Amino acid sequence: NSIQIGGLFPRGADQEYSAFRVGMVQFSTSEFRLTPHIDNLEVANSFAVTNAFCSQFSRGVYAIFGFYDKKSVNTITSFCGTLHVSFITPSFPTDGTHPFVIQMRPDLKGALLSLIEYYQWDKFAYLYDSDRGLSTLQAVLDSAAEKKWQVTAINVGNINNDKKDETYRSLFQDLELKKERRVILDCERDKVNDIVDQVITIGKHVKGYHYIIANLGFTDGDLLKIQFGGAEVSGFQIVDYDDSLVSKFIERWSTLEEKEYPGAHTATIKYTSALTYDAVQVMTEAFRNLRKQRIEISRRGNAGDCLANPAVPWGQGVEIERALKQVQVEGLSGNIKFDQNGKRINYTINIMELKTNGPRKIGYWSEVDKMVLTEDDTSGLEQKTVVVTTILESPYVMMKKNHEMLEGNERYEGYCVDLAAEIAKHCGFKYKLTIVGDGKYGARDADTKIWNGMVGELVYGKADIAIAPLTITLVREEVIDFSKPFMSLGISIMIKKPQKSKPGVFSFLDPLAYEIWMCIVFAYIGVSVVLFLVSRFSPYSESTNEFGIFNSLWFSLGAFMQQGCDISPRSLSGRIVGGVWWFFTLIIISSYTANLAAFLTVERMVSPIESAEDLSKQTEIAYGTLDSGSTKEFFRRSKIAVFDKMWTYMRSAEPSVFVRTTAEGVARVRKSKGKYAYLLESTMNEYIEQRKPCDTMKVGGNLDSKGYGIATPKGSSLGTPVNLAVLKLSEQGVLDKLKNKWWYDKGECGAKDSGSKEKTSALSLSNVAGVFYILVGGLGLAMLVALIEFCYKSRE
Amino acid sequence: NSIQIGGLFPRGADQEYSAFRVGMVQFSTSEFRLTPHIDNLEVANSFAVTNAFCSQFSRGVYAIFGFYDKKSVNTITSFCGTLHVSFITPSFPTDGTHPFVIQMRPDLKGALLSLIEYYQWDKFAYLYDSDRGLSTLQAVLDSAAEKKWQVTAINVGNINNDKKDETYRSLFQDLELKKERRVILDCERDKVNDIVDQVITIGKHVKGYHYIIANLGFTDGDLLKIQFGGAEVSGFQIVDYDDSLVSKFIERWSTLEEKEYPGAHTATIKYTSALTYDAVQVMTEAFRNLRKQRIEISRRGNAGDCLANPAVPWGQGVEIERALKQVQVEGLSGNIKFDQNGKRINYTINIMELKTNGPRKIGYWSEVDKMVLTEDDTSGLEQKTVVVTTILESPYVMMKKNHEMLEGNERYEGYCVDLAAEIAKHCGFKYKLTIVGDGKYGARDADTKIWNGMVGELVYGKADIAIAPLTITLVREEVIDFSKPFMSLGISIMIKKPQKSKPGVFSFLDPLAYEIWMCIVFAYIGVSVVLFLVSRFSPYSESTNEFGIFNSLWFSLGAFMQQGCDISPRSLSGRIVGGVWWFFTLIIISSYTANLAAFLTVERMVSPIESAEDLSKQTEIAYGTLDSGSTKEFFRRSKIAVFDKMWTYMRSAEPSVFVRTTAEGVARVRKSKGKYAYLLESTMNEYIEQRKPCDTMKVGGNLDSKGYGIATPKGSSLGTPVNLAVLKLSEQGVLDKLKNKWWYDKGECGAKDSGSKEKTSALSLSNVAGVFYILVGGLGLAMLVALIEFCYKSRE
Ligand SMILES: CC1=NN=C(c2ccc(N)cc2)c2cc3c(cc2C1)OCO3
Ligand SMILES: CC1=NN=C(c2ccc(N)cc2)c2cc3c(cc2C1)OCO3
Ligand SMILES: CC1=NN=C(c2ccc(N)cc2)c2cc3c(cc2C1)OCO3
Ligand SMILES: CC1=NN=C(c2ccc(N)cc2)c2cc3c(cc2C1)OCO3
Repeated sequence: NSIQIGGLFPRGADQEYSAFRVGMVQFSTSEFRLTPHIDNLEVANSFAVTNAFCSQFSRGVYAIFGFYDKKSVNTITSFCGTLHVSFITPSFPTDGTHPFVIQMRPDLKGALLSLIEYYQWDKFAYLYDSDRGLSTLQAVLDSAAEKKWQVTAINVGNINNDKKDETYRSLFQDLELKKERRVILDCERDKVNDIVDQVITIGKHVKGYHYIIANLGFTDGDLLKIQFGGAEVSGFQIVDYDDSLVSKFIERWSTLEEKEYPGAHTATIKYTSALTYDAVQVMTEAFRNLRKQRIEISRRGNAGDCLANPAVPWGQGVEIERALKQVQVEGLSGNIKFDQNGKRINYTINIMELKTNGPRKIGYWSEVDKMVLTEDDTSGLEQKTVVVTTILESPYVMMKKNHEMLEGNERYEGYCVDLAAEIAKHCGFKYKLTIVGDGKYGARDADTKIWNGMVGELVYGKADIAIAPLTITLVREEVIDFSKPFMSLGISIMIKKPQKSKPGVFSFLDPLAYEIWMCIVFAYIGVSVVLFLVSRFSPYSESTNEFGIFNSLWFSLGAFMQQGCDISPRSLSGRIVGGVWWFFTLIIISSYTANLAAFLTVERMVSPIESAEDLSKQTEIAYGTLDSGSTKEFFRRSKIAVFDKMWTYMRSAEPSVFVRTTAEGVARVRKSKGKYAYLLESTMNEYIEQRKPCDTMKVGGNLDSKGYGIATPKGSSLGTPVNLAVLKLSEQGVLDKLKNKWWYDKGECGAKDSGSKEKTSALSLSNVAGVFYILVGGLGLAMLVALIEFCYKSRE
Repeated sequence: NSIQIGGLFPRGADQEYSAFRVGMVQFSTSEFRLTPHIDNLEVANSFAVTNAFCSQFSRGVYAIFGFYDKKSVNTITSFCGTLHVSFITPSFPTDGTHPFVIQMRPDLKGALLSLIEYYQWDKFAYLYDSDRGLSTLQAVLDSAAEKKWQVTAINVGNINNDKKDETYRSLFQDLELKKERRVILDCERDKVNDIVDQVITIGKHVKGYHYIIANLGFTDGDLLKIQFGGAEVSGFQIVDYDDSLVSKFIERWSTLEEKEYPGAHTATIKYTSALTYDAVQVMTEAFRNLRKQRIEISRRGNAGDCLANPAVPWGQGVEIERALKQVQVEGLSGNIKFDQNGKRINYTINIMELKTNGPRKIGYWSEVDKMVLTEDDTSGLEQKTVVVTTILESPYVMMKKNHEMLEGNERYEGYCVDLAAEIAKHCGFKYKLTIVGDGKYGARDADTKIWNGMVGELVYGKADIAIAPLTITLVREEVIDFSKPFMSLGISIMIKKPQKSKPGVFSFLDPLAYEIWMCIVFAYIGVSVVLFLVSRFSPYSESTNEFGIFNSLWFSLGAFMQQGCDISPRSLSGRIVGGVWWFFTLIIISSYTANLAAFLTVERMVSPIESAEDLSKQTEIAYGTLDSGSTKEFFRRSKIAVFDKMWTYMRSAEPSVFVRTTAEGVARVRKSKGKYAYLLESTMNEYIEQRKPCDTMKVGGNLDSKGYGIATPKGSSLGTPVNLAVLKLSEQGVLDKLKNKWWYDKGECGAKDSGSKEKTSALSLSNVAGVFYILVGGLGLAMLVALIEFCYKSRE
């Protein structure tokens, strides 16, 4: 016996009925075929829906296919659950777990929330039409409360379409007042078409806008209107046309007679009619399985008009409902399986984007995994992070303290790190920072043609790029491509900061200079001799004055040292000598004390090297450079006279003046107590000078001029994008901001600012220790002279 | 009598033919009738045009109305010139002078260039169609060469009906390679519609784009679809529907049956049909005038064919041509006149813009006056200006060096003035800098209620806004209102910078302080007395030493002066006295010379006063404020103890310490040479302190916290917008930039650090002049003592 089924189609659903008849033709079999009796109803009218439902129920219908609306979901559910009559529908799923309702439409709320999370949306509008229920609006509000979103929900279904359908222009100005560029269209195809028309009219389909079409019919709309505006349009598709079943259906679908099959003869199919076809498949499979299980469900050709008291449900409905539940098939809408409540499970919803060349899939969504990308256009060349070989040193690449759990790009900070970050941001590639295995910047080995590991790994591609403190030079640039310099500097000489001068034993002579002391002694002898000669050549008895040669010497000594003698000249010429010597000693003593006072104030005495010219002349202070660095190669090939002199020294030095690392050079400078100097680039020298301790400074006038560049292996396609990005950074001045941050904002060396002033201390015994030694020596000498006299008269 | 005329109507010119028939009905008359013979043909085919022309000539057509194209203009012009047959056309005007061609379409090149130069365009794209001639393109290129425009001319018409594709997108992305937001559409209605459709499709109709529809049919096309995009759309209109005659025509045209007259039953008509109607008017007026002149217009029998050898013309053609030329009427397209070449003159082109509410006229263009604005709906809205009141103050409102010829606001400067006048620009007029009439910030007269110049002018409405160094205070808030203060300030005290202290007569005593000198004298007497006591009470027999009281005094004086004595104590107690006095004198002399050295090296300034209390405590210093400025009100209002003391002084002070102007106060400070002090706002104190000469300084902290604001009469509508503008400027931080530019960046008197001392220079006689006076006085005293002794023994 033929299975009598019922059809409840909405008015104007021509395509749905055409797909229904197509499914009836396709799934008809030799043993039997379903015989539907259909009525066309205004599904929004519950009274008409009930009339049709009871007309079919009294007709002997075993299962009712059809549609419902927000105004008729409840009556359909209640009648089906009370009379135990199964309802297979492609309309929107019921909010609750309603029995005897087979729901062919998958749940969209989870897919919509996952897609919103994928784009990392927090602020967005949610334009909804209430014709399919507010379940998705409730879901987005609940998930906004949970996830801290800001959702502006606007109801567009209240527009009085009976008269006009134009209030959207005033609607979108509210979004303009809220600066909402991200909008969700929870509407069916007609309403989303109207929204898109008004969006285009007011010019909001342009770059910067993003629309999500919150329905399973992304391609069923007129997407071509908004395709070229530049705004992102994305949505969900249940009918993935790139499949065997859908393609086989559509090749016949496009060739059906349009008058016989209204809505057919098109390259695309509305998802509602696709679900209608899949529902026909499901229910015919269910009935064939029921017969295959030898289950009989026949009943008499009359019913209780839905209004018998009490209700009289047949018993075999549970069997039919279970058969419908356990049906699992493959169809146009993907895998089809229902849980015990009729909700579809194991389904897949495709996520698509509307690009300039058309709408195409970007991934899919499933009940077991959320928002899985399609993995199309697979990687293999540019998804791998590039290997950046750099070197470790304080101003550019540092080891961060909490290295026990930090990762490759988080373990390191500095100028190189953030410059690489900015260059990658402009070029659009991902990266990892690695240290150079050789631990040195590398240079060619002379006469042996041996290269360090950097050249081999660059050739092999293991060293993808070298964003590192590497200097521009001709020898390297013919072997590896170099970008435009981001910093200009040169080689500088770095010496230990001199300490305060330590007084010597004979430092009491310091204020007045050696030649002045020589001439003071000579003037003393001359004054004494002239005084004696004046006083004693016949002045007309002899010895009328005490001024013999020895007494003249004693008087001259007393006058210099400002100790009044026991005798004074009484002649004119002798008094002339005395007065001029007195003037001399007054000026000299005043000069000594005034000079000493000047020196005891005002610090900062002497400096070892001034312009690296004296460095090349003097031989006590040994000086060297980094080994295998650019500076050493600079000194080899420099034909400048002073630079050639410096190279001829540095090559022939008996001890090793070179060091492997910059830290080793700084440690050698600090350890070698001022008699070593290290030639290193200006920037690192400034950084070390500003760091603590401040025991080293920069001297010399920036010997040469060189620039830092990002190294690239020869012929690499990455050479020009990094070159243009570095030029962009140089012209925009962000490099200057990084320079300020990493050098000028960390001037921790307060001694350079010279903001503090010391207090003069008491003179130490060391400052005048020499006069004590001269005093004791003279006392001993006097005793010795006295004893001699007594003995004589007693007988990069 | 009837006159036969010809018709050259393109196939598809249905509205043109309908307007022709309507004009023939309307301008019909009983005295004579026009008999049209009409051929419909492809005007782009010269063969068809010429064969129709010859067919119409063969039947003695008096004058030929019709249209032509770029491919057929020359045929018409040549045949009309050779056969002396007049041609009346609404088509594009001929590129040069041509007889027997009456042209109804006004020239657009001048209007287009005027509209371009009104928007101050200098870089725009020019999209042109070839079907209407390249004369406009040539004029644009010539004017661009003359005026240095950048014109990107693109031949949109090159993609003809055979090359029919949606390739405009490639064109518009080509324009995006140059950032060309300004586009001119030199195309007819159809091509303009296609361009606008593609513009809307790819989102080029958004705000920031501006289009000039370069044709006389701005409003006859479909402008509605681009109306709401936000992009500016402007054009030209020859038919003004607000005119009486045009309205009378359209109120009958719109009601006429469209089935009988194609293109009728519309609220608007294409301008070409309007020119067809006016051409019928002109032709019938010309023939009426010919009849009124009784010209023998009867034709000489058979006209013959075109290809006559020689092509002898008929003589009536020149009379007919002149009659057509000298017709002057008013019709749908405004006033109608023709020059000797047939080009229309005295015409008016309406300039229109596409607003959100529809296209509207913004002006009109004529041969005599070019691009005159209509001022309708713009000349709306006491004073038509904003008379900003300022006060001449150096940091805020200076007088320009070129005051003898500068005019307007350029005579002064102001940033906040023009930011506040942005609101006036929104109102629709510029700002005018004006100096306050009484030159004072203004204050209420106490107990008399007499109103100051500001008191009246900012409440009578004579000044609708005031920008000045006018300070916020409570007394003014009850009568006027202020915006948020835009800078901070405080009342501060300004005094003359002290000069270097010149030495006094007795400045040689300065290093050691008065108490030390007193105690030195007392210690001298004590030491001398004790020495005499220990050396002269009975040693056992007295007179064994020379140390009497006078000799003891002499020895102690010599020991202090470090001048050798003649006697020495020669006893234990006496030598104890001597040694302790020697130690005293060593320390004292060293201290004197060391402190003198310290003073002569470092110069300190120490201002006479340091705080507000110093002014209150010091009575000699005369200090005052500006009269009528907010500072004087602050001193009355203040109940603070120190400020109440200051006011109780200044109120009952010596001859008036107040001044009228800031310049007067500064001149008083500089003139008083130290003993005057001026209390005024700090900002002017830093300004004047940084200016030359720097003989003034700011001393002490700010007496209070105050601020300037924008003044406004009570309840005026400008208050809220200027308050919002000030708050926005404060948030934008431009006020800080202005502060830096006007105060910090000037500098010119920057203070030096603790170093950079000037050279010491020699010690002047004044520094030691008093010691000379004491020496000479002592010498005179010694002479006096000696003479006395000789005389005695001689007998805002
Ligand atoms: C480290 C120094 N400190 N002491 C003395 C010095 C000399 C004398 C006395 N009484 C105390 C201290 C000195 C003086 C100078 C000078 C260098 C020195 C060396 O150059 C210019 O005069
Ligand atoms: C460049 C000179 N430097 N030395 C002396 C000078 C004077 C005396 C002695 N014993 C040594 C040196 C000098 C001193 C001055 C002066 C200018 C000079 C000239 O103005 C203020 O005192
Ligand atoms: C303008 C000054 N200039 N001369 C002397 C002064 C004293 C003695 C000699 N020989 C030269 C100059 C002075 C010294 C001072 C002092 C103020 C002055 C006044 O305060 C601390 O010691
Ligand atoms: C605050 C003091 N100020 N005065 C003396 C001092 C010493 C002697 C005389 N006659 C006057 C004043 C002083 C001198 C110093 C010193 C610390 C002081 C302490 O360290 C370097 O020499």
